[PDB]
Amino acid sequence: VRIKLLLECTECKRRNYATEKNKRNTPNKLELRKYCPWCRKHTVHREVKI
Amino acid sequence: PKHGKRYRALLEKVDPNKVYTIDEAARLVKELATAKFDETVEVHAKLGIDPRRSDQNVRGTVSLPHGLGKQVRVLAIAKGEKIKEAEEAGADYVGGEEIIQKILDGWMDFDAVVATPDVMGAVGSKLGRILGPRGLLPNPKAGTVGFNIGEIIREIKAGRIEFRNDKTGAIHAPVGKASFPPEKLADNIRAFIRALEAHKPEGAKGTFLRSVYVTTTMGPSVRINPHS
Amino acid sequence: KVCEISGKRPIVANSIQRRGKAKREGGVGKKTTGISKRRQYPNLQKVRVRVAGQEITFRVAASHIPKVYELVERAKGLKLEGLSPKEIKKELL
RNA sequence: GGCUACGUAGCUCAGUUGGUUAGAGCACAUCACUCAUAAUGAUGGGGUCACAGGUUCGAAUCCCGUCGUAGCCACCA
RNA sequence: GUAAGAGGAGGUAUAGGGAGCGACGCUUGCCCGGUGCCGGAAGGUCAAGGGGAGGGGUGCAAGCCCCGAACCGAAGCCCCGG
RNA sequence: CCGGGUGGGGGGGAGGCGCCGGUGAAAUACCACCCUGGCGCGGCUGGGGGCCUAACCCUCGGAUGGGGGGACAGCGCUUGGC
RNA sequence: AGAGCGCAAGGGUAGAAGGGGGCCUGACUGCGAGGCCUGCAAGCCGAGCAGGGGCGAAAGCCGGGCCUAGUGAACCGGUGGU
Repeated sequence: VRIKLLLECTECKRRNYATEKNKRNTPNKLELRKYCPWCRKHTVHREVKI
Repeated sequence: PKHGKRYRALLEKVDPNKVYTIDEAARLVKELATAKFDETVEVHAKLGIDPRRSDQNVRGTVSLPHGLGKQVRVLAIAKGEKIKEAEEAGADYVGGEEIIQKILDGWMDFDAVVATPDVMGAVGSKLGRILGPRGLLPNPKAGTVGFNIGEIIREIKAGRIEFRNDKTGAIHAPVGKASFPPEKLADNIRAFIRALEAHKPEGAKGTFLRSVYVTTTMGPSVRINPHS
Repeated sequence: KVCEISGKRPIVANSIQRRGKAKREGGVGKKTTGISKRRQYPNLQKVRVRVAGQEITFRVAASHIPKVYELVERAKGLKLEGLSPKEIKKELL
């Protein structure tokens, strides 16, 4: 169920993804959690859309 | 017998059918100020961002690539350390948490206020009825929150412009002073066009360049072909 | 009926208005897919002028009226006379 | 999902461009009358302006997010 | 009947079409909440159409072509009522 | 706004002011761009009604004409809808 | 070890998988040895390797949570992007 809406953590550097899920019912805002894209290393990873 | 006699001569200088541009406004609006003192260009800048649109207020914050005029003095109410910042700029009476009573209990004489984040709270929670509503206070961008605030003291003394969009977008672009020839006026009003285009909206359909009118103040008007 | 100027007769079946519903765009489609079939009539009218001896009617098509007027102009040069309504009308063109 | 509108006293409600200061109708309440009832009169209790954020020195009065809500449009692998 | 025209009807609302019960003698109560039928110069949505703020491709350029807002639109269903 | 504001006509006659001071968000001489509510005519583009016939519709002893209907209908496409 | 181990049980578990805390954020990238399962199609456990990163002095751990459900082939499209 939503209020926990899902998102695809898009990274900077012009794309590269890892897929997750939020939590609106929790104080969780946007999320720039440290993950590793298809190209490079454990750099950044932010949050976009659904 | 209305706008004076002088602006009936200065009426014999528009013939409600022109544009002038920043060119003829530079030279000719240098002429169209012949009266008193430092009539600041009044670029009357108008668009149509729905006279509130919750957000569309701009703040237009521009260095005026030439110079402002008199002394704002800034003041600052900067919690100790940043007093010292102001203490090297053009800012007098910095008193971190006590000149607040020399603003709330009487004393005045300063613009912008720059302050700092700390005192934003403090000195914005004791001055939100005269300074900020009229045109001073922390206003988290009126050159008034942070330490990017003495550099922006240099901005309040060398070129602020303030855009606030009440009923038109309005803003009264301010230089001219009726003593900066065609030169400085040309390059400065151009700088202002760049300022308008520096603060672009997020869905404002309408004329994002009509009214410019470059009337210094006590003289003509007639736009600038709202661009050049 | 049929235009006495440039022919042009009725039109049927996938002459049409289909309904269809039609595809196009809106999501995966406007309503995507969408498809059916129909029928299409042509125009036809009638105009009466005089010209020459007697009066005359034409089952003229739609946009072909000044063609008929031009036929009037052609008629005036020709030698029209006697009692022969459609017989002369035939000849006109 | 898109376009409209609207929900403020317990029920029922306008007020509608601000800048007001929260009504009207029954409902509750007590005193006045009278043989006493109801008819009556009066003073008060009760509004938390659909919930919340903001433009404004002062939104019920404008901007926005969700609800509730019906209208029809209109969309779905 | 696609029609042309035809019947109706060389009839005219004491006429001609439909439905309902089926002499005559006595009789006909509750509801517009639904639905249909009716009646309506407010209001809602809404088809093509008008429109043109913004916008794209392209060519040096004049330009050609397309996307296309605000606002205007009826029949219809909702809405007021019988 | 029952208080007064607006302006013309004019009697007229040597004069009438903004301010820091004061009050509030905000200061009223003088200048610069527009929103709200309307007046008057313009851009664009529609709503209702009446007057006439020459289109087209009906009828009159052959009607070349009279008459009425009259921009309606009818008709062909295109529109949605029931 | 009958407690607790999110929600059904079964099973297992304190020589932790429970209960508190510091630093983080491996619900990583490129793969894939080989098996369970089974008509297919999916489902399934995953040594070990190369980049890089967290923890811990280190040994060593991290390709989600004690586990057995928390699922939807393919076209048709939608957004970001090469």
